[PDB]
Amino acid sequence: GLADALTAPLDHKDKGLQSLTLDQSVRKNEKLKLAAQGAEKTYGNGDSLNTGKLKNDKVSRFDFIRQIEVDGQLITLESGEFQVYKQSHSALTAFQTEQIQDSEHSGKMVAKRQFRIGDIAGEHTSFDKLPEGGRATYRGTAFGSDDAGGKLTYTIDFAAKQGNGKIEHLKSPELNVDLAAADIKPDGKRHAVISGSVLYNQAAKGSYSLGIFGGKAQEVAGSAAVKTVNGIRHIGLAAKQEL
Amino acid sequence: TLKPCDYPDIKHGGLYHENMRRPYFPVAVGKYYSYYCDEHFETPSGSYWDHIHCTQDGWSPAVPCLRKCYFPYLENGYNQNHGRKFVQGKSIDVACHPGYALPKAQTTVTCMENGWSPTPRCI
Repeated sequence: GLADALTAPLDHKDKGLQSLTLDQSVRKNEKLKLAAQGAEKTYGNGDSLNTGKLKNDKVSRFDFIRQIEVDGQLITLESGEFQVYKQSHSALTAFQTEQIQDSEHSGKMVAKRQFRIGDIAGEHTSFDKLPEGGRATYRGTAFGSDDAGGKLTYTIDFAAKQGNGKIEHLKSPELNVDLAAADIKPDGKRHAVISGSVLYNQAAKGSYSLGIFGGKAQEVAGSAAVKTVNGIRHIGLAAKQEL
Repeated sequence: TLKPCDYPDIKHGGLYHENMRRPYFPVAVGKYYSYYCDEHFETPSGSYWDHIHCTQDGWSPAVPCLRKCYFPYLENGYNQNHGRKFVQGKSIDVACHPGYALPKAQTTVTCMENGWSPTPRCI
């Protein structure tokens, strides 16, 4: 239900995650206009996105237009597909660009394809409220440009406050990376966060960032950056425990 | 031994996922992070976002966010450069209509960090 997400307001009866604050998806004085199934809505840095109407453990797809006010007029910067991955206590956004503004002329749109991770939000797990011991296994999706079929496996030893994972089944082989052993550290607001190295053929290709979401640390959500023969590639990460 | 990189103070921009990245600084040489540029500012590649790299000499690019000036429409001037984009430091001449001129006998404008200097206007 893509149209309801843009038109219908916030309702507590809808499946979680109900709301998502668009911060890293929309810059301060820029506008992001989303359109799907005849519906249309504009945002808004700090504006809420009704994720509640969207289906869980799936990629929700919308058409996007990114604009900026130049001389009191909204000029298009980039356009393409806006992706939203929903889970119970977490959710994340991604952008697949199809058209961008010409380097030399504003108002002239050129065909360029860039994939980037937007926001990673939800009900953050407190570092001070994490389980004192035990091992948790997280299973979910890893998704890049033109591929949402990747399968993510992540493991957290709560006694050691350390995590390790793996990405599999992505079409691009260089993206099926290992999420190296990394320490869970407290955030500025004291949220449980994990950041470590990304490896392909036991060589460092980038970094990964994850946030622990849910009261009982039910989920993990974040992203990874991988160096490939054709450039730096971004992977959206989201996994959950057994319900 | 190589000097690690402390948190990058990206002027006129910042790092994406700041909350998750900040507790792990200083970072080793070779580490790279996706960053953004604020309104009117661009990355050396011409986008609003790119990647900053921790090298032997420090953060690369050294100037991650450069100013981008969009040439305005001149009400009483020639509009050959109307809507053209210019990187920070580049200079362009302002051709005004007969009887009109840039205030205080000026003809050339330059893209600064603040924007166009002086303001491109005819009379």
